[PDB]
Amino acid sequence: GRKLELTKAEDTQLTKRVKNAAANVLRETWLIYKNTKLVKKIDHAKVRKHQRKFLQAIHQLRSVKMEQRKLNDQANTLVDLAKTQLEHH
Amino acid sequence: GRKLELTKAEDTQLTKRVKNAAANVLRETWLIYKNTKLVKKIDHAKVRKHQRKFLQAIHQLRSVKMEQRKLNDQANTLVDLAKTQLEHH
Amino acid sequence: DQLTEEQIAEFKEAFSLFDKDGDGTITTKELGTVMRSLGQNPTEAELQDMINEVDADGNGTIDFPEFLTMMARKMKDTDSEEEIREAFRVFDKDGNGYISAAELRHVMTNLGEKLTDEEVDEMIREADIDGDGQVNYEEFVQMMTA
Amino acid sequence: DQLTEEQIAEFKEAFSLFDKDGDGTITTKELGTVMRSLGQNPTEAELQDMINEVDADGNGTIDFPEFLTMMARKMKDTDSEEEIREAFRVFDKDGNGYISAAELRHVMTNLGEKLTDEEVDEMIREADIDGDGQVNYEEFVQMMTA
Ligand SMILES: [Ca+2]
Ligand SMILES: [Ca+2]
Ligand SMILES: [Ca+2]
Ligand SMILES: [Ca+2]
Repeated sequence: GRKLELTKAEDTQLTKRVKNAAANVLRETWLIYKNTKLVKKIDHAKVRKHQRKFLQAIHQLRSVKMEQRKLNDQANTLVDLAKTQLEHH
Repeated sequence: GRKLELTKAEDTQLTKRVKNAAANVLRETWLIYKNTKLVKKIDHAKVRKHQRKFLQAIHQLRSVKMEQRKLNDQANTLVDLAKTQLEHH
Repeated sequence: DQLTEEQIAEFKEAFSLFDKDGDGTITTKELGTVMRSLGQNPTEAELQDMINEVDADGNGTIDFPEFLTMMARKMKDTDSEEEIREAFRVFDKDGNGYISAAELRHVMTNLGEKLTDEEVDEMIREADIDGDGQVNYEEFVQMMTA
Repeated sequence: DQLTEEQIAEFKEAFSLFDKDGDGTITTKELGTVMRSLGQNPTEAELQDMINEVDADGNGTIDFPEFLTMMARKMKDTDSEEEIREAFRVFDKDGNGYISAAELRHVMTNLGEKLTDEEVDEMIREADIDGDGQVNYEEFVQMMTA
């Protein structure tokens, strides 16, 4: 039987979170790049502002990913419990 | 300056969850092993019971680990925001 | 993503583990109860998401054929050696790859659901390969998962 | 785990980002407000855990010297190339490594905080190296992170 083996691993709201956060990663990556590499004169207040927005977007995508890993393990928990019924007779 | 870089990654209740869940991983690993490899006659009801307990313990440890990753990224979010103040002048 | 006859039958028994009132459907409420009985704590939104992933007709609950699809997509299993070794590591106080027989008894008779001091005797008889009163838990776990 | 003078000073400014009422301490409530302003949603227990990790005197709040220790332990940074590439990948509809100039404008002028169609023009001028109306986003991200 399955002995000690377990299910092998690996939403609308979460998806919405993703497109908006990912667009802002693009936005802020571009604006940091522009303001640090494409200007004659670096405006540090501007860079700070876009660094805050950049980290917020990146960390939002991390949060989504972590939640999907959590959801996936919850689903695998349900499947593992179901699979205990495969142990017969 | 730091440009697009971010903080490099990698509780009492959570710890308590860990020792109890880890002890039960040991418990149920042993009891599944015994009942599937060390008996003359496999009792499948017994194996099923310990498989349920085994998956519950393993998944409890996964939950703790995921929560620690979440906590760690939250802390790294705070540090990243703080580090925007390093962008001067 | 294909299932046999006897497995479809055994999964019907499984469905009853979830469908507590036997009304033919699993609700978020029933799923919450089961998940908590396993020592997890899914939020309302997480319960709804688990139902939604396999809720093919969008009626908000899981029926038996939906339940079989969740299964068919994840029949694959994998060995648990490393995760089990990590669980033993929790009790390796000095990080040296060993847990003494004394310390194993102390863990197993006090923590979690527990083993009796006698069940502990059978476990240590198997685990202490060298008869040195010490358990190389990497090796013991490799044996049990072979 | 060592910090310079000017960094200690800049981190005092940082402390003010968190200590909203300027009373010299960061509470779970203040941390919640800041974390949510960043689009996160830590639970009560998570807010308490973040305070507890660095709450050396156990009074339930973070003071400035505690705040500096959290920092000292994590001054190390790492490049974000892969995470940024993954964010572009979200918009790579056909999974071919490209996003067209038209599709980039459509994303950037509708989604998130947005760029103006004009800011989009500057971004595409840089991104479309070959002048083919297509953005190899792996390459563009490698350029920006070099
Ligand atoms: Ca029901
Ligand atoms: Ca349904
Ligand atoms: Ca305050
Ligand atoms: Ca304190």
